[PDB]
Amino acid sequence: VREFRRREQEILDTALKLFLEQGEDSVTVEMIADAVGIGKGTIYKHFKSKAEIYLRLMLDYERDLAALFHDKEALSRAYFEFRMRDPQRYRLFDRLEEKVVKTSQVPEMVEELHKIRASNFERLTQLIKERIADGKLENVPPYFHYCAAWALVHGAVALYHSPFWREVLEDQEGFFHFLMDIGVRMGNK
Amino acid sequence: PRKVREFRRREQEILDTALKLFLEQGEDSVTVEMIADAVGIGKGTIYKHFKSKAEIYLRLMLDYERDLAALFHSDKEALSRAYFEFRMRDPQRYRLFDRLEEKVVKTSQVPEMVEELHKIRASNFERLTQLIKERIADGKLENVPPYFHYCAAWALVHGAVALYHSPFWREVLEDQEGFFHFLMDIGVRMGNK
Repeated sequence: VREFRRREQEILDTALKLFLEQGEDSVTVEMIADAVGIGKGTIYKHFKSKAEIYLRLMLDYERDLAALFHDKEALSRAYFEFRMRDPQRYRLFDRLEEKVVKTSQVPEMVEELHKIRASNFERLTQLIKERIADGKLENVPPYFHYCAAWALVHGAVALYHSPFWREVLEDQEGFFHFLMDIGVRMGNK
Repeated sequence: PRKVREFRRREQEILDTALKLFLEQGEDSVTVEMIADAVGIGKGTIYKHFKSKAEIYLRLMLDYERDLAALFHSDKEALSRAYFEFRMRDPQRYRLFDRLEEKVVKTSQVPEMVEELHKIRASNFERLTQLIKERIADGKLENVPPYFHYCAAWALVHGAVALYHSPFWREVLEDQEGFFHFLMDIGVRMGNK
């Protein structure tokens, strides 16, 4: 069971690494096995298909997001750090929405992904409502704040893919904490 | 002089009509012939203004860069508010200009206008960063590298445009003028000391 659980996480970790390096469409299950160091059938014990790996990566991501919500200012900062690190993975998951999530592939896992996304959406909304009630955020509809947070994250991901970022902007790590601070502070009363 | 006034007024009608057809049907579907027929003019006439669609594309982008330049030639807090209003007005044109960057700017089409475009963009970059530096010096913005504020402003605009295009988000936000102003506030206030 140790063998199973430890190897499984290594599958997922290698699979994501290959996806971001080479494009998810070019990466087969064959290739993930070679990189981990196991054979083909050893993988099928874990994931019946690459779509199962796709959904498991997204499911694990939503569960890490859920575990964040279990002080509110520190929480809001951690939420922006979580969303904004690994921009390449974020962009991979958006492609997966059209390619796998909006299809009949692995329906059991897709059903489970919708459910935890809806509960995570309600968790963020509840944080917003609490920070309005504390006087931290401006008293506007909570979806003003939710959409503003979606926009900052989405624009930040595009920024990290932009030729200006790659080549002109120097202190990228200092910038990162600057943008997280911006997220915590936007909409402040 | 009347002849110059009328030739220009027609030129603007062609550009206003072209942009409207681009945003309505997708820019690849729209031909110079469709633009000329919509304005009510012939083939040869529209050729007097633009030899090709790609010239219209680049003119639309140049005119946007010239609008941005005029904005900086106007207090700085009001200016920062006007900058974000200018950038977040017409989200559909922003997304068109993003497709045009790959389709016409980063190619060998209309090389004289593209060269022009990069020079005015360089000037607009300097003008925006100058505004940031003056707001830092006036104690409005945190004293961090000016390119931090520039990139934050780039991210907010880009995501706000994406917001307006996602089908999930148009329904969650019923109040579109109210939200836009909340977003305006956010832009002016972000990076504040």
